[PDB]
Amino acid sequence: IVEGSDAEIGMSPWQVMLFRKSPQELLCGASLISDRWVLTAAHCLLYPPWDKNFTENDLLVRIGKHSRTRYERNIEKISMLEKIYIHPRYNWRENLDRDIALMKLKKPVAFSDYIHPVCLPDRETAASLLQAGYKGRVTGWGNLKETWTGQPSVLQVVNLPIVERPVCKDSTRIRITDNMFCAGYKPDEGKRGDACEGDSGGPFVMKSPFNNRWYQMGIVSWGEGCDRDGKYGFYTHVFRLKKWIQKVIDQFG
Amino acid sequence: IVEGSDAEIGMSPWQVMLFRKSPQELLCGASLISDRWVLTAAHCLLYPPWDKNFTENDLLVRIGKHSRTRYERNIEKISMLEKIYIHPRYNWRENLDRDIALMKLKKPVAFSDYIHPVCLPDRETAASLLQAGYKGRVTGWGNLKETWTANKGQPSVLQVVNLPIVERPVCKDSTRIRITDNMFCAGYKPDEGKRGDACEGDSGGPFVMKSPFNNRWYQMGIVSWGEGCDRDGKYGFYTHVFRLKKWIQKVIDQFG
Amino acid sequence: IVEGSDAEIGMSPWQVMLFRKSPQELLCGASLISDRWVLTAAHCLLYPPWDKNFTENDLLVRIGKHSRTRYERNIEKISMLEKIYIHPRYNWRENLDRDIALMKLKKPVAFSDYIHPVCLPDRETAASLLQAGYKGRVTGWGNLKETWTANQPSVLQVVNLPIVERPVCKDSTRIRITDNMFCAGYKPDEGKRGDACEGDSGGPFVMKSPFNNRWYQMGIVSWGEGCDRDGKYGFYTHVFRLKKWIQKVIDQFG
Amino acid sequence: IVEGSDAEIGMSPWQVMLFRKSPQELLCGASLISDRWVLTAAHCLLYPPWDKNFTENDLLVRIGKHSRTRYERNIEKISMLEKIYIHPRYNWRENLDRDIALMKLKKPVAFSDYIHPVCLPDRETAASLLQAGYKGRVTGWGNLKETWTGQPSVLQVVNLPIVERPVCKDSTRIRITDNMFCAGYKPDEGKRGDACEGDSGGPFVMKSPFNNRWYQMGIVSWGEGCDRDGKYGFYTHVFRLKKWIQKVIDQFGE
Amino acid sequence: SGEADCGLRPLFEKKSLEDKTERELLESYID
Amino acid sequence: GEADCGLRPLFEKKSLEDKTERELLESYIDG
Amino acid sequence: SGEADCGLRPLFEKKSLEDKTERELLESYIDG
Amino acid sequence: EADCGLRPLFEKKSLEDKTERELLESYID
Ligand SMILES: *[C@H]1O[C@H](CO)[C@@H](O[C@@H]2O[C@H](CO)[C@@H](O[C@@H]3O[C@H](CO[C@H]4O[C@H](CO)[C@@H](O)[C@H](O)[C@@H]4O)[C@@H](O)[C@H](O[C@H]4O[C@H](CO)[C@@H](O)[C@H](O)[C@@H]4O)[C@@H]3O)[C@H](O)[C@H]2NC(C)=O)[C@H](O)[C@H]1NC(C)=O
Ligand SMILES: *C[C@@](*)(O)[C@H](CCCNC(N)=[NH2+])NC(=O)[C@@H]1CCCN1C(=O)[C@H](N)Cc1ccccc1
Ligand SMILES: *C[C@@](*)(O)[C@H](CCCNC(N)=[NH2+])NC(=O)[C@@H]1CCCN1C(=O)[C@H](N)Cc1ccccc1
Ligand SMILES: *C[C@@](*)(O)[C@H](CCCNC(N)=[NH2+])NC(=O)[C@@H]1CCCN1C(=O)[C@H](N)Cc1ccccc1
Ligand SMILES: *C[C@@](*)(O)[C@H](CCCNC(N)=[NH2+])NC(=O)[C@@H]1CCCN1C(=O)[C@H](N)Cc1ccccc1
Ligand SMILES: *[C@H]1O[C@H](CO)[C@@H](O[C@@H]2O[C@H](CO)[C@@H](O)[C@H](O)[C@H]2NC(C)=O)[C@H](O)[C@H]1NC(C)=O
Ligand SMILES: *[C@H]1O[C@H](CO)[C@@H](O[C@H]2O[C@H](CO)[C@@H](O)[C@H](O)[C@H]2NC(C)=O)[C@H](O)[C@H]1NC(C)=O
Ligand SMILES: *[C@H]1O[C@H](CO)[C@@H](O[C@H]2O[C@H](CO)[C@@H](O)[C@H](O)[C@H]2NC(C)=O)[C@H](O)[C@H]1NC(C)=O
Ligand code: NA
Ligand code: NA
Ligand code: NA
Ligand code: NA
Repeated sequence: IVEGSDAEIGMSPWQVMLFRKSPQELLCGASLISDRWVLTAAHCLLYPPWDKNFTENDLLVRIGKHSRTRYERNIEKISMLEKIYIHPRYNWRENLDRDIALMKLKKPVAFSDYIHPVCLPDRETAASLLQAGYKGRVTGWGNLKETWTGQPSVLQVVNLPIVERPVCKDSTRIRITDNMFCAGYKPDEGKRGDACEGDSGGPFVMKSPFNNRWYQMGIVSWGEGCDRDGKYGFYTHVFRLKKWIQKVIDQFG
Repeated sequence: IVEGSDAEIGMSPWQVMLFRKSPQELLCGASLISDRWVLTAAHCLLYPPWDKNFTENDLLVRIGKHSRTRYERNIEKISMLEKIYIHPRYNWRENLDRDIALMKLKKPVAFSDYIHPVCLPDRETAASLLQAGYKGRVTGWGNLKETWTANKGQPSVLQVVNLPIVERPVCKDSTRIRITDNMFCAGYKPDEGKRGDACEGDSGGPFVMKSPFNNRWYQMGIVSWGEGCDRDGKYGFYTHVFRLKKWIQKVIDQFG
Repeated sequence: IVEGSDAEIGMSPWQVMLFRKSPQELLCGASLISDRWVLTAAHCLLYPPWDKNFTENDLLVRIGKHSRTRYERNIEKISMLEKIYIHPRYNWRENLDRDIALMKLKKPVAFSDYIHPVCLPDRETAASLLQAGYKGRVTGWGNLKETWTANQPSVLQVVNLPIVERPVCKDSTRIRITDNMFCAGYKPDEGKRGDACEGDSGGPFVMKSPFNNRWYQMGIVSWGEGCDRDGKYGFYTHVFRLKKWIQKVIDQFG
Repeated sequence: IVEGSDAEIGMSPWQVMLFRKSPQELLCGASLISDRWVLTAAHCLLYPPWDKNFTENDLLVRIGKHSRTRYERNIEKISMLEKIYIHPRYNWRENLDRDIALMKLKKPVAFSDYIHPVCLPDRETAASLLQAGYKGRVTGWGNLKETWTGQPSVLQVVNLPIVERPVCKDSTRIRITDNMFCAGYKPDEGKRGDACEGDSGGPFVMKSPFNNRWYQMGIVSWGEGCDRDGKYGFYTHVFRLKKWIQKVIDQFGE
Repeated sequence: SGEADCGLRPLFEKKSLEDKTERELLESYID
Repeated sequence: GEADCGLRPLFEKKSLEDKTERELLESYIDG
Repeated sequence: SGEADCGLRPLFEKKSLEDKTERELLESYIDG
Repeated sequence: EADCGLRPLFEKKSLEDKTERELLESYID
């Protein structure tokens, strides 16, 4: 997260960390949507161009964490992955279209004051909240700034506004699709902020002013550099892919 | 319905008749999916090429009927339409893609031995039932034979016929009209011997299948179109209900 | 031939009529592929299910004909059969697979403006012409309409028909089809009609190469179910597929 | 070649050697069937199980040779490969069915007293020569005996009899097909001999007592061990695959 | 409302009676 | 958990606002 | 025997004359 | 070619190789 700040304790109880067993490495972010299911970005698990193709046994998730590195007793929990489900139409070859994947935990995690699921948007929530100018919140332990050569001690958070599709489209040469949306401040707005490498899979959430609940509207997916004037972070459109999410959970619950 | 037979009493309790007030005329079939909602084909309500564009007050529906003509005391019911909802992407200018519409009744209808709703398919039901060779049942008071008159061979009582779903490649090659995944076709092939088909007047009627898993009837399709009726090498086309279920659910939830 | 038309004079000079001597009867069509060889369907000569099992001397062929019955002086010719050669794997017991036979004439026939051999396709010609949608031409003096009596046109009939996709041919019938066959005819949604019919078997399905301007016999009328029915197609013996056999016979007994 | 002998000069003018450029290696045998085409076994070029998949530029062929490695005056020639054609249905996964491939030379080779093409069998030749007991001749620079731990200096030659299919089938657990035949002496016939690793692609020829010409009836394909009692060498059935050979040559000859 | 009880006909499934042709559909679901 | 989703134990469930959630609300008001 | 001149009709191809429907066959060989 | 199978140093000069007769004898049943 670039230009964000330290999260408060329990501020994002649905936050999940995706780790590679060997060699030890924090791969991406993710979110808890039920006691047995975790949502993340498909590329975190599968991206041939970088020779990445993880299997269930190569990874582990950590839930309930605040401080990225330094252990937290009687709070954090770890889980094994029973099965990975990557969208059948995930386009890693071109633009990361449908950059989404679900991970079924081997055993149900217990909810606590630090571990709690986020809501998936319904028809009405998507209609009422997915509008340009409306701000969402992105969280993660990813890079603090565009890097080509550090990493956060505690979870970072940043609020960013959704951007008009025409502006998202004209801001990059990559072919964008309806399965994604972009967010961030425009050059003239003055304020800054963006997700960065390492934050993928993390949630883009919005709090409904109608029922006071938090809804995950996006999944950190990609960008070009981080927090560059003129560029905007792109996120997987969760509501548009909800039919798939529900299908997987119902069929393999 | 061509080459079908008389329905048994209460055999299709979800059957609904769509009538035009003036001049009096039976327009199409339709189905009851709840005490307040009726499903039909969009073209029954809107089809500019036939100078058709009905408003809620131009029509009425009759429920619980067996005979096509006579009144059935203490059995049949009539309802007024509160509102018509035609699929926003219904393609009347081309191939009738998304030929579906919903009609909300002004007052809820009471169920009985003759009036009862049919189920709408869920993901698994559709996967288990929508397969080539599997037969569904079509019902209606439409033409008994291919008719070219603007006026005919109308049935005395509700007709019924069972027909097998056909492979998409076969359906596509049977017509020059562009088909879509929002439709499916059914009927016997020239080399299967048996006959049967829906026909003009039957649109909006349901294509139902009985689940061998839970013993319930599910409406998998809506009579939508064809070219002639019961001709060899030709098949009846139906609106794919499951494929358009997200729309159906959205309408009912938003305007229930 | 159903829904066809009268052929023009000399339009099909390789056309041959196969006749039963006694009792007099036109059995099938056939084609001239050289001055001594005639090609036809094997079932015209051998089909036990119909109690048919002819010997060379039971039949005769007439060549150069236009009218089905009238004599045509200084034009038509008759030939005797020296020997019949039926494909060794002709399946009359099941689906008529390899419905092909050759007949060697006792004496060579002289070509004229009305008598001339058709070409047999080579691998290249077959690849270029045997494609779905491409039309061929069928000719014969067989039934003008589907007929159910146990026992025809005044002049040779002709009809052009498009070759049909194998999957479509396969799904149009419950009879087991093989690669030694191909079907042709218009689909229900194409409007036009036309078909071969009983009595036309052995007749040729020809195509004119747009590459060398020559006519090639790609098929032999073999079978069908009814005649010119919607969703039904005529089936033909695949000549190129069986050309190795044809050449083998002509080479060994020519 | 096991239990064979030194070939006479010019005794097998259609003999061809298939070499790997780097690392330098004599891969297989092959045969000259025209000034531009060479016949060999598919597995010599493609055999995934041993991680073998050669492209045209990885190889070269040597023609007109007698002494494996002692350069021969203005006798031997070298040719580059323009294109490799492996049978599309070559079964390397199971039994080497249709173990055949053609190689087109970049430039035509000039014939001489030491370089001359062998004939491919015709229908009648195959019928007359392909009979159990009839002997054919096999040639090659392969192993002189089954080896699991040497190779000839001059081309080796051995005459072996064709064996009845029933005996070929019962001699091995490997599923055999009509696209192959086996040859060799039976346990009590006394004489011995067989092809061996390195001999693949080499020809199995027979001299027609009808026209005095040598015909290549087979291609050294496989075996289990070399010259073991009870086992027989297997060869690709050339005549059965001649339709394919002719198609390739006609389609890509010139 | 009227869904939890959908697809079960009062004069047939509800009184354990089969209509005259429904078995034809069942037999078609067996390949 | 699903019917209780999106309600944080340490915030919404204790009637406490986090430090920046107000920013999101204000952005939802067109102006 | 009759092969070198096969398929060329004396009253048509040989006289540079077309029969009434052969054009139909040609047109069918052009896809589209 | 029409000249296939005839060896310049043998069939072409009416000469037999040392073992070809073995093949011939095997062709006689
Ligand atoms: C990276 O991710 C994984 C590997 O890290 C790759 O996906 C696997 O790829 C293998 C082959 O590379 C797949 O195995 C193949 O499965 C086919 C389907 O049969 C399945 O049957 C059941 C499914 O219920 C399974 O038990 C069974 O294992 C199979 O998955 C088989 O038909 C294949 O058989 C053989 O085919 C030919 C034989 O002609 C051989 O050449 C092949 O080598 C193969 O052995 C084979 O078994 C496996 O199913 C894949 N699994 C997953 C997770 O998808 C990805 O491809 C790679 N990511 C990318 C796309 O880059
Ligand atoms: C996997 C995630 O950690 C990471 C997040 C980047 C977020 N960036 C901004 N500005 N908010 N995503 C990636 O690294 C993805 C996966 C493959 C490469 N990639 C990129 O974002 C590239 N920088 C651009 C791109 C390349 C190919 C296809 C799509 C996008
Ligand atoms: C409105 C319905 O009564 C009727 C049902 C026909 C069912 N036929 C068979 N064979 N099962 N449908 C129609 O009449 C529709 C509406 C518009 C015209 N139409 C047709 O079926 C035409 N025959 C074909 C057609 C025209 C335009 C667009 C699509 C199809
Ligand atoms: C012998 C030929 O005159 C005749 C041609 C029919 C062509 N029909 C169409 N539609 N183009 N053939 C036959 O009559 C053959 C021989 C045996 C019966 N038969 C049939 O076509 C049957 N109608 C079908 C059949 C039965 C058994 C095996 C194969 C096909
Ligand atoms: C490539 C050729 O040099 C060689 C010739 C062997 C001839 N043997 C006798 N007894 N005349 N062929 C092979 O080595 C082939 C190719 C793959 C392995 N192989 C074998 O013969 C195995 N020994 C047996 C076999 C294994 C798999 C499939 C078929 C045969
Ligand atoms: C037929 O349906 C209506 C008539 O009831 C047509 O449009 C209505 O009338 C005017 C058209 O200019 C609009 O201002 C109304 O809003 C329309 N009514 C509504 C709300 O649907 C309509 O154009 C016709 N349909 C078609 C496509 O021919
Ligand atoms: C019909 O064709 C001939 C009749 O001439 C049959 O040929 C055989 O007839 C006898 C019955 O089997 C045999 O004893 C003869 O040897 C043989 N005739 C010949 C070939 O000279 C033939 O079987 C019949 N065809 C079928 C199968 O119906
Ligand atoms: C080995 O030979 C070549 C070596 O690459 C292989 O050829 C293919 O290589 C790629 C793998 O599928 C394809 O992208 C190429 O199009 C294809 N090359 C062509 C045009 O032939 C070949 O598949 C390999 N053979 C085997 C069975 O291992
Ligand atoms: Na920016
Ligand atoms: Na029909
Ligand atoms: Na037809
Ligand atoms: Na041996």
